[PDB]
Amino acid sequence: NAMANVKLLLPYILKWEGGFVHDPADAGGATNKGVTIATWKRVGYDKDGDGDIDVEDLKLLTDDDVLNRVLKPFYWDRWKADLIESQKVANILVDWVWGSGKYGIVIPQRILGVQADGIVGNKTLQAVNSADPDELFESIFDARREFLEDITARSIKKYEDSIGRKATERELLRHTNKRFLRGWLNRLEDIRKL
Repeated sequence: NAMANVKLLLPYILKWEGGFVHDPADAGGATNKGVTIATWKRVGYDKDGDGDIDVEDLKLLTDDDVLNRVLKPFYWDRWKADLIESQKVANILVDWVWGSGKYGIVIPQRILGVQADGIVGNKTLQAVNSADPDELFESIFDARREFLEDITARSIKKYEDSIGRKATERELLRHTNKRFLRGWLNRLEDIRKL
């Protein structure tokens, strides 16, 4: 009867939004900044029903403030993830909403065969927990790959339609979601490893 725990998702969110790593204490404990794949409200995000939580820069808050004031109330609890019994299922659903907003509810609702109304009610939660956790995680993972590829293909199409010709690779990396796709997919793959 173990429930998913938001605390286990937090390090993953912080890792990729911040790009920080810390030296251990006896080396001086320096915070070092490197590869960053920040997705908060950035990945084809639909803000409808998100509560309008914003901060100037997540990197300037404590871990506890990110957890208690942003991630748990507005994202984790939006999936009622305290009632999701599979940690990995909760992780991948909540992270989808973190990056993409309402899409991270409505697409899973379609996968689950429940009304895709963007509200996680009892029927949606029942469907999540009734599913085999491994099967459901993989189906969500398939759909998240599909989503990232789809918003990238559409971004490329919009741009090429606008310029009236095929874009160069340089143009696509400057002007479209192709810029972000590698990082988005790599960050997604990393969620399997929690």
